[PDB]
Amino acid sequence: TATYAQALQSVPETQVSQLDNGLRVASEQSSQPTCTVGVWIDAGSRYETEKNNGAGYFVEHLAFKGTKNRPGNALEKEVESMGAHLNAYSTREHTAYYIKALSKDLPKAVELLADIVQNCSLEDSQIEKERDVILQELQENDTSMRDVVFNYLHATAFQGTPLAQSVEGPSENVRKLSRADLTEYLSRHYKAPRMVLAAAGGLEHRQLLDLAQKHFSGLSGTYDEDAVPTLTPCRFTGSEIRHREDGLPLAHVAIAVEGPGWANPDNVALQVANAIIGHYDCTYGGGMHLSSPLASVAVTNKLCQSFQTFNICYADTGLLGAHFVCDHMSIDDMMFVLQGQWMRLCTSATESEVVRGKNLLRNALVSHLDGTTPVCEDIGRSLLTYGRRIPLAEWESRIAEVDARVVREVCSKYFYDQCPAVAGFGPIEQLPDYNRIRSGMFWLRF
Amino acid sequence: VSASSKWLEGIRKWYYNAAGFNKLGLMRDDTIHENDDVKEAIRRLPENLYDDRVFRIKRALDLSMRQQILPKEQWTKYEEDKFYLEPYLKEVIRERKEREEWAKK
Amino acid sequence: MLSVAARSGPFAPVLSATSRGVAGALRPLVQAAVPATSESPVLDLKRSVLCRESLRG
Amino acid sequence: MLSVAARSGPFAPVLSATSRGVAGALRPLVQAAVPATSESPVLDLKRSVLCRESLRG
Amino acid sequence: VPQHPQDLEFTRLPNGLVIASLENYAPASRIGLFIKAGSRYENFNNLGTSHLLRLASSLTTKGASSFKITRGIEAVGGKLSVTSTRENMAYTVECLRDDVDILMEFLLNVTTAPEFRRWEVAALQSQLRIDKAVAFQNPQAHVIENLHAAAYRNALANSLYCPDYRIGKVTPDELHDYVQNHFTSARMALIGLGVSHPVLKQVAEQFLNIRGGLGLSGAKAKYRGGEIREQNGDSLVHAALVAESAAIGSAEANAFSVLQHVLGAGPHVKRGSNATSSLYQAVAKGVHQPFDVSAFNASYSDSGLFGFYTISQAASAGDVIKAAYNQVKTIAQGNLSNPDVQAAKNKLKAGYLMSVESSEGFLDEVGCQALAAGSYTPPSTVLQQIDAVADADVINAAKKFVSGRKSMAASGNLGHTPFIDEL
Amino acid sequence: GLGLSGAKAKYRGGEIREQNGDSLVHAALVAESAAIGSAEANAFSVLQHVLGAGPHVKRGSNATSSLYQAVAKGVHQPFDVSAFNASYSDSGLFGFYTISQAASAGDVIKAAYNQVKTIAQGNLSNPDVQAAKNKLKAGYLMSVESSEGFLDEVGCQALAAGSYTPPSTVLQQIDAVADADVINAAKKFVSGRKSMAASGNLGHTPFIDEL
Repeated sequence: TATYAQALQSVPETQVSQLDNGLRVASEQSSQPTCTVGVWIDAGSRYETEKNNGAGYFVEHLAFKGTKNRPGNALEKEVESMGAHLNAYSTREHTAYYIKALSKDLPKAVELLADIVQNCSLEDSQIEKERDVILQELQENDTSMRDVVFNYLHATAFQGTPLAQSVEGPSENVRKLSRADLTEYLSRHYKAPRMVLAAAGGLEHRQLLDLAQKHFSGLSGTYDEDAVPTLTPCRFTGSEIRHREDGLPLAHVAIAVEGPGWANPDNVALQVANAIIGHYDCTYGGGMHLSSPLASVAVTNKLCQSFQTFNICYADTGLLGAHFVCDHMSIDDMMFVLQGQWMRLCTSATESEVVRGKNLLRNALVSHLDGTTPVCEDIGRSLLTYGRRIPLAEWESRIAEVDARVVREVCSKYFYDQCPAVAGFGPIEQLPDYNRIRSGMFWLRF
Repeated sequence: VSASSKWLEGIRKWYYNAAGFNKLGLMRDDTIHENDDVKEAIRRLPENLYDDRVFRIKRALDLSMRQQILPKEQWTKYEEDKFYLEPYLKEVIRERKEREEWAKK
Repeated sequence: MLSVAARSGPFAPVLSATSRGVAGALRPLVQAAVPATSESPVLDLKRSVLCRESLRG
Repeated sequence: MLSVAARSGPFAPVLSATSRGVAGALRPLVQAAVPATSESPVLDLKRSVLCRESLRG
Repeated sequence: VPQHPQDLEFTRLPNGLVIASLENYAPASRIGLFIKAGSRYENFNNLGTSHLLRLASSLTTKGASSFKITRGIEAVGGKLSVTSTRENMAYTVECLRDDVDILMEFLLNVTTAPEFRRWEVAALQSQLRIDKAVAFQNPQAHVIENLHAAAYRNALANSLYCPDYRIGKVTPDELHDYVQNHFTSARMALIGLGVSHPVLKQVAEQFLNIRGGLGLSGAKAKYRGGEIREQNGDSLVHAALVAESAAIGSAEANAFSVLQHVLGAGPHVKRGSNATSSLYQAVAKGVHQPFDVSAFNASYSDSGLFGFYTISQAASAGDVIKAAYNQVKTIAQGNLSNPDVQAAKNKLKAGYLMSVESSEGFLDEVGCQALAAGSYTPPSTVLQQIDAVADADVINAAKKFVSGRKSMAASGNLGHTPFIDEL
Repeated sequence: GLGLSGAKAKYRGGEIREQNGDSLVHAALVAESAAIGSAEANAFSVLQHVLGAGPHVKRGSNATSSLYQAVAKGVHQPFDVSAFNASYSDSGLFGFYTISQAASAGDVIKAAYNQVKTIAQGNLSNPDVQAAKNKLKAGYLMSVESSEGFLDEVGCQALAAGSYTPPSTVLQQIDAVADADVINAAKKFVSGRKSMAASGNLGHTPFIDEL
């Protein structure tokens, strides 16, 4: 009808607002009878500093741990008895906390949110016990080894360097957890002005401001003092390591090359580029007909057991690229695939795919916009990073503006002659040297 | 393999009485020079067929070494020859015409 | 007036080639995540999961 | 006054290296040989049986 | 404002085909086809041919080249998957509305145009073994799914995989037959979301004629209740103990849903004691370690059972599962609050809410409307029917559950577990 | 050493149920018997002989048993049923190992149970009893016998006997054969929870609840 762009306009308009702190409250008022009530708990995975290690993960384990205004089982009473939703999704600089609710219920959890906002307590009982549930639950709770895979891509292939810094921090710290980390560094960290007032569902933004004043008001008012540095650019690790395992039965392999992060204007087409990249699913069938030529040969050659373009994020940089799975063989040709495909990419552009992955980002484009919570958090990081929202026709504009000249060129601009991430898991011998694999980082195809 | 085709396919019938194939009792389809298309073409061949062409082929080798041929009676029945692959083959002709097609696309 | 779906955490598979497979079907079973030593794996003869495509306006 | 054995056609294995394995144990099950199309196999990914050593004075 | 927002048009084709165009002015494209071809219609003549076909959409098609088909599918780059359910198999296309016709054509092709090529099929075989691999894979695909395989018992457990003994044996005869035997206007449900009821009617008309379904709900699928007993050696034991519920559409069905909520299930807010249920709160008071119990719904129109999926380490299985039954007994005591009942209606009714909800879990939930509802007894009427919540039948129901032969399901060694005869 | 005989090894009786896809079905339906050394043990051995087992002379109708003669009258195709002895000192069961194509499994196995019922009728001859003692007692004979199946039989003495209650005394104890307890026994077998065992698909077979 009014076409995908005039559908994009025909897709209704979200709105946003700024509460008086300078407080941020944005609204998507919908027909959602329930709603995702984001009280968007903005404490993320990377937001923290060196000796601050773990305090946000602890805080996560501390997030629902119980409080004063609502005790723990009481939080479970208003909340759980309400049958409501809470999450904590922690990211570089920010995070969120959902509330699924009757839009009717809209005030209640807002109230809850506020004490969440405030009354979260460090209880020398809990701090002994729930923090024996933190000391324990956390302490051994670590070991996720796809987080030694995908967060080998994050906790390894993303380095831990002050900017590369990992999430969970030390087990030494796990011993060393402090109220100074919580008594202090919760307060010494948690700072409302950055917190996000996040509105998703059927809703009244006027009422939003209202209840804001009612409960949510009086938050960032106490804020600032010291310690707010910026990101001094540097190099992330730039390496590889095999956790050297005969015990790794089959490679969970991977790779990535810049993934989104918050900032850069480029990633737009890089998105599209990553589209051209694409993720070759093991469970996916149809390899004979597979689109990613890589994927194709991978079928024909039976050339690997997985690859999935995976975008690793930091404002202006990252790595977006394939997971992978393979036996004693693939990796070599894989890069011959991958980098070569990249090489192929860096050269070979044909508008066809450009349009294809354009439609990819279109469908997908829904699938983020489409969905209540995806739209929700989408707002959350949308202003968090952006402070704006790429409108349907704005994102469909630079999107609409998509240019395959910038594919060849801009491709060369970001992509060419670099050393992004590659991490297998397991007996990596097919990993050539940086003097080979990253000699493969260079192209003698020309 | 009959008179026009016993002159012409009677390069395969009377003149493969001369050029041997059908009087050797060969399989028409089997005469296609092996190619990739031919290759996977056969890969898709029918089973009972596969046996058939097998016995044919081997035998051909057999008299070949023997440098003999079957009874001219035993020499193959003219015309009267299923085009074995040609449905399957020609199908593949469309196939590689298809891989070839969207390929062109 | 004809109904198939929703009770959260059982299995009635959903799979494709373009996509991957899964079954989230009616009934529970998802509650197990609690304990300490929360561990979790990767790297040996396995499958994993979780993909999707979602973007923007 | 201590008894283990004999009821013919069940299984309580007997095996060795020098020898091969078998179980002929107490209870039946051996009666199946009757029908026409009495067929029987060899030649594909299997084991077979039946050896022994017996001679003379 | 839309011209007053379009009410989804429910209809049945005069031919006896389910003719559903839900007018959606929404920007995207959502295309359902609900198929009686879900596992119910399945038959012991075959095995996993639905697991198969579930893979075999990609198969060589009549009049459509799975590679060329792959070129159109691959071309628009949209969402097309038929869905594997006990009730249905659902051909789904969510995409830009433009290609819909092509999609529709593809749809029309996808549904109506199998070639079932011997060669192709033979190839397809192995990818199944791969599939079953995924199926059983991980504590989700294993302890949940293979211990669905080790949970699911009856012809519903007729697998999203196939049988091992059946492995590799599929027949193209079984293909053209199977659909010819199974696929039918009896299985025909077409559901538009985003399109012209007129246009969907257009292709629908010039295209879709079919017929031909079949018989019955099961053995009473043989009611062994009782154990599907599995020696596992699961390390931490995975055992799940099966109560029962009620049939789809049964009067008490909703009530069963109550009892579900009564014992409840996974929380909407994470990281909690599971404070909410005698199955949980009294697993809380009751149980000190990893545990889970919950009620299914295996809803035939004919019958139903809501078990308890269970999770715990071996040592307490007698302890827990007995306590389970104990709490069950305790629960069946009829002791209940009113705020139990109402706040329940909040919890579970909200169940119907998010359960109904949003653009994907619209297409999966309001697409379990755009497939799986059939009308709105609205959150008005169905939550009126939900407001028709009544407690006592949950008491007499507590007896009813106490009253039957239900199942136990075993993953592990029972050395600490009960065998349910020794119960 | 150490302790105990089992769960009563958990008496599920009932099916060990196996989907096979066996082509020609292999199903075996389990009656029960008695414990090792039990007074009635020998009697169980009788009942065994009563239904009998594989013949000493090959190629025969299996003319000898209501399980067999009335599998003969009963059954027209490949079939087998026989009684085990799972002899704990503590407990025991003698099933019927069964063999037949799927189609008749309900037919046969039911007939099986039917014949079992028929058998449990207590109808028996005296020559049934005596000529039995010939057949099975001879069972103890070749069962006891010769240099290998000495070492395996008289070596089930040279291991597995422990004394000779001789073919004198044990075949006196065998001569202590008494029929009636095979009647009340016929009831006893009829009286328990026993097992069924499944190799195939039951589409023609009984599930023993539907029994």
